[PDB]
Amino acid sequence: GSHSMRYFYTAMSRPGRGEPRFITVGYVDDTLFVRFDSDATSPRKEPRAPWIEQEGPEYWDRETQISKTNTQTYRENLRTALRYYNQSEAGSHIIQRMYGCDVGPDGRLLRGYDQDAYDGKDYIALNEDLSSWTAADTAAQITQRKWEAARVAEQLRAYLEGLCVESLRRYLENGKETLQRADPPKTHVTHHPISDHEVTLRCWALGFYPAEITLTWQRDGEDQTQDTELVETRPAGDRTFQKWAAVVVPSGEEQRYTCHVQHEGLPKPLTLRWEP
Amino acid sequence: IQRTPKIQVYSRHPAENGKSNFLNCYVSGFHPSDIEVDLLKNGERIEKVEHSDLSFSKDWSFYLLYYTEFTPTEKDEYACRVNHVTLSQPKIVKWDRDM
Amino acid sequence: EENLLDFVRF
Repeated sequence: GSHSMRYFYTAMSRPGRGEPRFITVGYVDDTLFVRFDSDATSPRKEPRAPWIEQEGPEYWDRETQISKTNTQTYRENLRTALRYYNQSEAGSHIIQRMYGCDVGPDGRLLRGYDQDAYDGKDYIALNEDLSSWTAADTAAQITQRKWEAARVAEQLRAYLEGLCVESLRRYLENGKETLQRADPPKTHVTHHPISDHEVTLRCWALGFYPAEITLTWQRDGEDQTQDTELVETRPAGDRTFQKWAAVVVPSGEEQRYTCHVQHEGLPKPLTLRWEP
Repeated sequence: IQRTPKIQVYSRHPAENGKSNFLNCYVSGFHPSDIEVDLLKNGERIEKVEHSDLSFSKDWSFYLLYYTEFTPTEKDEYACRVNHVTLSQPKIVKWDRDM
Repeated sequence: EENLLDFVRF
């Protein structure tokens, strides 16, 4: 169905421990496909999915140069940020950027993204219009003024409507065996008595891709959202993900509870129960 | 800055004693990015543990997967030890095969 | 494929 491509930058200063580190990772949906780390050998953009290995030397040279240039640019940006927030050169700080595009089933742009953070807080964001900016504070407003003056939004829009979607479409075709395959969750409910009076029912979802999933417990048909323990969806290490949802239920009432599972790989939402 | 890590310790596949598997420690939701993670077998650090490339979520918090091949048993205890600027001392989380 | 925006600085 719908797909995304996102690049994620992390630039981290470390006073007394050399120049700021710059890392880029690229994803299509929940699949890492390229990485760059300025602390490497030998820093280069490196493939992390088989389908990107098809790209020729020109691709890799260009992608590496972009990242090597960015390493320098973001060191400058970290120095500028100190000035914008009246901070000393003694402390460690982080700039992050995430940008990319979503496409629909027909491959057309659904929306574009470009957003930055400083020390884990929103800094500046390209608006959905791909023409204006939202600055989080008076520091980011200085950057906004610079970017408005240079018509940066217009350049980004050109990329997001063009190369972003064009390359993503190519990746989806080259990786169609995996990127265009949903793996539904394998599901089961486990039973763990806490006491004579109460038991834990845990609804498991394993081996699914992509990561998006909904697990919900109902008691007599009513969602138990406030009373459910939901763990963060977690990577298995084989591309797939795992998740569980747990409720504490009175002993002898287990059959009043039903777990409901929604995932792209399922033809319809699934309902399951404790099966002793 | 600053957000303490969430920690989950778990296996790639359901644990069966004597069957080879992968032990995972997923650390997430943290900021800043520097973090120390060891996998422990009976209290001792497992050597040559690998990890994923630094990534982050929509809320800017970082996540990493640390992992190593292992063959679980009834006797052997596994854990993940994590240190971060937000933690006074390293936090140890024991592997529970039901979690 | 990445974008490179020349001269874009904070």
